[PDB]
Amino acid sequence: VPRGSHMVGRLIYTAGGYFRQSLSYLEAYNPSNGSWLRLADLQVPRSGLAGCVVGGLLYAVGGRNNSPDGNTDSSALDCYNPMTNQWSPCASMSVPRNRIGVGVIDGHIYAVGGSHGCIHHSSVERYEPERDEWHLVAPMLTRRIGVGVAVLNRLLYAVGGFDGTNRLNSAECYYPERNEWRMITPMNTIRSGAGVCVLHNCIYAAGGYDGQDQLNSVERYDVETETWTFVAPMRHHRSALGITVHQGKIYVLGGYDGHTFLDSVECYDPDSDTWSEVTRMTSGRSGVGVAVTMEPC
Ligand SMILES: CCOC(=O)/C=C/C(=O)O
Ligand SMILES: CCOC(=O)/C=C\C(=O)O
Repeated sequence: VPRGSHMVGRLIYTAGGYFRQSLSYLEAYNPSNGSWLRLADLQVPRSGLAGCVVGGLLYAVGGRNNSPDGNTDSSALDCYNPMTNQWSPCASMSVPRNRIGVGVIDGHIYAVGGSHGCIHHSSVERYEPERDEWHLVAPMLTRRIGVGVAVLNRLLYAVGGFDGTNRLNSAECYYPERNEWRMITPMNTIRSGAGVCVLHNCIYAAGGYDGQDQLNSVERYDVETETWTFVAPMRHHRSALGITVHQGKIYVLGGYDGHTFLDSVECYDPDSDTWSEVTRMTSGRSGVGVAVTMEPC
């Protein structure tokens, strides 16, 4: 469960992010010993990207390079191999997607929503690593940027976000065999840029922005009861946070609290319904991509 491949543990990788400008950092945190490693920079700076892992490879998807010399939304898919410590371009998406949400089903990467200039996407596309090919699938019922995405029981959920006019509490679910999206129970809070993940049988939505404050509240959707319930709030309000699951606990990384770009990383224990601080990143940032895979070489 803890060991992967050769004889190694798994790390929490954070890629990219934003502080003053879009960042190229790739760093990996080890919950077993508290250590941080700096790894190979992304080829192109990006905030607002998502991260995921397939076959042990780390993928960086979408985003936007906010640089003083120009701002460029990204359709880019790039893959990091922990065994070589090298980034490799993959095929690009049909469209640039900043503030994207990503989920993995059946070894396939789903890219959801996001923005391209003043365009807010409802479009969705699926990537097949064995063929290095993107194909559009059915669009969402809602245009969503800053959308959180999670996978539960081989179904993909798109949660919260912003359609261009209002921040959203709505959420919806993709059924792959019917290529069909259906709305589900909305959250009890409007959230854009929330951290969205799955733990046991629930989809969590932590933090985000409700249109006037960054949030510390956290809720989770029990798919069996189709209801949202608040759990314990985080210790920091945060928006544009990184999130992932590691050994049964939820990790939230950085974000913006309305005053500071956070370096705080918090870990949620579901058994005790408590959050603790477990480390800080090397520097404060928002809009990172986060995933978990094997230790690098
Ligand atoms: C069917 C392909 O699935 C994978 O290769 C998954 C890898 C992973 O979750 O690391
Ligand atoms: C008021 C401009 O919009 C924001 O500033 C939105 C979110 C955030 O900081 O987290």
